[PDB]
Amino acid sequence: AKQSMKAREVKRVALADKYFAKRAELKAIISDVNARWNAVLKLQTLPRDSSPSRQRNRCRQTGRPHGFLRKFGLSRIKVREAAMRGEIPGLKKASW
Amino acid sequence: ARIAGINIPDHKHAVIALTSIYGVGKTRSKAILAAAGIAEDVKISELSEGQIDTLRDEVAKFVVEGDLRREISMSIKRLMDLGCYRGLRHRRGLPVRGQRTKTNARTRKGPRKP
Amino acid sequence: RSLKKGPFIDLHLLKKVEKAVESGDKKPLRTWSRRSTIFPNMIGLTIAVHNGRQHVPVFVTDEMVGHKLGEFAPTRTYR
Amino acid sequence: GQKVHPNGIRLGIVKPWNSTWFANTKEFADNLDSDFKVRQYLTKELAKASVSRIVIERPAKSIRVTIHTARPGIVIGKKGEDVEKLRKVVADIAGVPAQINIAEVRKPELDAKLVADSITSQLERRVMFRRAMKRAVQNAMRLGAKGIKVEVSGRLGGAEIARTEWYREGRVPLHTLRADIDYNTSEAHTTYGVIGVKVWIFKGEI
Amino acid sequence: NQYYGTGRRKSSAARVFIKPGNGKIVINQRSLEQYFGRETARMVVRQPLELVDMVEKLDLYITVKGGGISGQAGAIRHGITRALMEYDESLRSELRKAGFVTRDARQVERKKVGLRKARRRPQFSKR
Amino acid sequence: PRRRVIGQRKILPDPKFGSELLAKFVNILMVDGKKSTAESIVYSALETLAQRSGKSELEAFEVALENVRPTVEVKSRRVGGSTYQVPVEVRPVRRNALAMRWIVEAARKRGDKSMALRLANELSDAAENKGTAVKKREDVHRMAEANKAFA
Amino acid sequence: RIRIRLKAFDHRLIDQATAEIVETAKRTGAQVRGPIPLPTRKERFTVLISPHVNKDARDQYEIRTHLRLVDIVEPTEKTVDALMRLDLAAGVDVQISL
RNA sequence: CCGGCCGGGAACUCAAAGGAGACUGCCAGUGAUAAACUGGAGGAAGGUGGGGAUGACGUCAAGUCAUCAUGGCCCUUACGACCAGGGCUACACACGUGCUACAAUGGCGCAUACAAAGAGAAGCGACCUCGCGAGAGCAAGCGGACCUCAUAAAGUGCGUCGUAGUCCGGAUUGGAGUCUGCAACUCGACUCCAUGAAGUCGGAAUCGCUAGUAAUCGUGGAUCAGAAUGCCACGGUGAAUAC
Repeated sequence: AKQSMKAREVKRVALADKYFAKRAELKAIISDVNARWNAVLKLQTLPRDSSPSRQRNRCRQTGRPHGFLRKFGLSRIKVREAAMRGEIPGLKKASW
Repeated sequence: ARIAGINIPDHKHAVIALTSIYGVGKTRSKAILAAAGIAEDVKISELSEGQIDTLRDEVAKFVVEGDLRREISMSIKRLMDLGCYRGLRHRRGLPVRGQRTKTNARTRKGPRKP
Repeated sequence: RSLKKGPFIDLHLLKKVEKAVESGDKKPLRTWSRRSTIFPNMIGLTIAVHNGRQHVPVFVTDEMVGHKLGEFAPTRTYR
Repeated sequence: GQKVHPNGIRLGIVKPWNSTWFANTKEFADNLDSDFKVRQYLTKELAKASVSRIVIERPAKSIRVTIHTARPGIVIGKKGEDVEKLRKVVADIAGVPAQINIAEVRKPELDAKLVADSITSQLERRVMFRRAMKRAVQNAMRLGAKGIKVEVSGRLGGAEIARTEWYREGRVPLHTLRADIDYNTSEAHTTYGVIGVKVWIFKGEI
Repeated sequence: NQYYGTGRRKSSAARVFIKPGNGKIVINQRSLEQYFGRETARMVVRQPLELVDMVEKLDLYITVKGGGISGQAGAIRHGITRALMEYDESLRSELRKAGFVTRDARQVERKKVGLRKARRRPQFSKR
Repeated sequence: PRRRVIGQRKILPDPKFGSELLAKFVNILMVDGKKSTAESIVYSALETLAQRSGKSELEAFEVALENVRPTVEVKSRRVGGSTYQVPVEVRPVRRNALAMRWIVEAARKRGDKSMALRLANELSDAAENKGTAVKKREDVHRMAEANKAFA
Repeated sequence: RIRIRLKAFDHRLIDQATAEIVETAKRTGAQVRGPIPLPTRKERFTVLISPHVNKDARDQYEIRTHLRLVDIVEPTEKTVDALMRLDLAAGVDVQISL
């Protein structure tokens, strides 16, 4: 789904684990009941795609944004296709 | 029974007849009767006069009828004279708090025209 | 509303407001940053706020202060 | 559009899974996508080799890919340089130390992947479809094969409307769940577009 | 001595123990009128004991879990009738005839796709 | 009912009086699957009915319900391309089923305080057959009496 | 003492594997409790089956994870030497935590 | 230490694997002595036991070129790409599907009982302290029949309200906040105080349901940083009626 969008997604992940989880430290530790200075609330001139709330969780194969399933990492369409062929282990039809 | 204004409520439990005062609901009324040391389920009949003006003395400590109506009106006028979104929105007569006007804005907008 | 800790403005708008009050209110400011809570030092400036297509000038009065910028720049034109 | 995939409704009954690793939720998607990459690669790079199945299993941080193919000699080659090349690149893809095996599919005209790939190859060599289908049904019924149905579809012979024209011989009991129905499907990218080839092969009743 | 019945009913399970004795009923270390005997139809745990009577016949220590009020109660009824192997297969003529040894195998039907609940189909517009 | 002739399921009798008749009456009264509430209403209302009339419980109920049972009812045919309202004889199970439905419905119509008073006053108004459910029975019997010409 | 907790998607495969670990352990060492079964986790997935509109057509699927617990009591050196490097299972996750 | 709490017991619930079981098998009657039907016994279940999965050849040149793949056509300093702000949330209106109501079979306050199914590591997050509350602080335990989400609610027992637009109903609006997130103005969710519309059972018409069903009551999950009255599941109470 539009190559550009998948490339954009990889950009957001790479910035997400470059800056944040290392300087997202700020928003967890210094924005707190400690002193204060306005400074670390203004030290969010980090490139806005380091934010991990900007990944979409696209389908791993087709990049489809909607219908994602976090367990399999795929959209519902590729979950069904692969589920029926037998590449998803353990998964089968359900009836109860 | 003429408490907090021209408000005269009576023949009803004191937690609920106090709710007739514009600016006290159930919570604030429990606060008035607890602060004045009055049981919650006595009427205004069967309640003494010194007891009544202890309720007057307690209801005087919150912003009620006139002061509250002009405080609310003052807030809305400040918004409509700012010309913010909440003021233009408040001014046209359309829902303020980001609700749906495509359909079902009907309290705020009034019964349907043609 | 929001935020027990700090209000919000962008750092570029912080610097443009500091330089705007230091060297006097000369010109309206191009601001895209509608995210931004009006500060009391911003009183008297003319800050044009982007409404999707146009920067509309907002003259800051004293009672603008507990508000975002974009409240004074409507985005949809309804007739 | 209305029939269930006849492999998927038999997954616990008679048919096995082509992936037989266990994994928790942390690495289920990663193992699964790594399987898409090794089947994608290993399907593209053995297009001439007539490959039927590729079965992945992961015993303790190592992949074990089994290539069910009809021509094992062309997969292995003159002393098996091609196999060690393939496990080198599968070890590159999956990131684990790779093993690789080759299972010889004898009777290749009873395997639906090989039949659909056959008919697809013939359709993209511009032969008429009735020969491809009809020959496939005849030579598949010739060796065992208690039933077979083939079904091509879509703009057949370069038309401007799309037909199907399926054939079948013998018994293909598709609602019976203990039926060993070997079903598979290919696509023929011709100069008129895609032609879909499905083939069901009924082998036995349990 | 000590006589057991398994006795389940819509997601309940009532262990029913019987010794011969008085007419007391002990359910989860609690009396009958205190467990659900403040509520609807405590009679149904007493229905198997009106086919030949319990007046001072047998003390029963019962322990039920899972289910609701009526589920637990029906589970105890089935549990006592399964636990009337105290007397022989005599009782299970007449106890069969009241419809008490039947495990009532009505369970909640599953919700099905495209239906709001088990059979209530969502309403369909014009035609 | 197109094909399937049916059985019927057996209701448990009333836990105070052992009456399956009155058990079906608390099922007719019950709303939203709340049976405890409905049997509380029936026990209160029939208890004040037994106290008021002084007879007994379920013979005061059986008299008050005996005055509202329909004899025959109208029923549509659509046989000869016409709408006929033929009179037809009511089956006994349907007879007292209609009796209870009319008592309960008329008791929901009344304007007293509690449901036990609405239904106790409705059964008391049906004991000397002057209530609303008896007007429903006389209405049904005027329809089947006017249209007697179809049998 | 030594709990070995096995998980797999196929119940024939897990009770084969745990039968092998039981007879291995109590053959070499001693005091194996037994394959206690520990409820199956059924994870259900309800996907839309069509590539466009059509909500009401859905496909329901499940993955059943089976556990077994063994709980070998005696810490013989022979049973921990003989218990390692001997699984011959492919779709089983073992946990050999003490 | 009165709590399965401990030693212990493996009976029981239960867990999960393997078996048995239900086939008109037996009996009576009716029937071409046939198929079968009606009734009866035994049995947990009786006649495809209940439910699901399973959807024939084809129909609608039905839906999807926007999941993907793809023939041809078309743009290829642009119909491609990057960015910020906006919009998809607009509102004289009309329709669909739902939720909450109009109350006393109820509202509110106090006490108290009984579930099933699930999810959880960049996660679920006890206990304890602070806050009226949403929540905050320190922080165990748990990759999990062990810990957490997590108190089921209708129910029941007391008291009150008393047929009032009312102690119904909660929309709307003002103020004060909490959390998530670079960021809640357009345009979140939740909390507290205040406000307290419309609505008193719905015109023509129309819909769903045959038994653990409808109705009604809660709980969970997927997507998800945060956002469900929707969707998918789970149990509690539990009908009426079918000539």
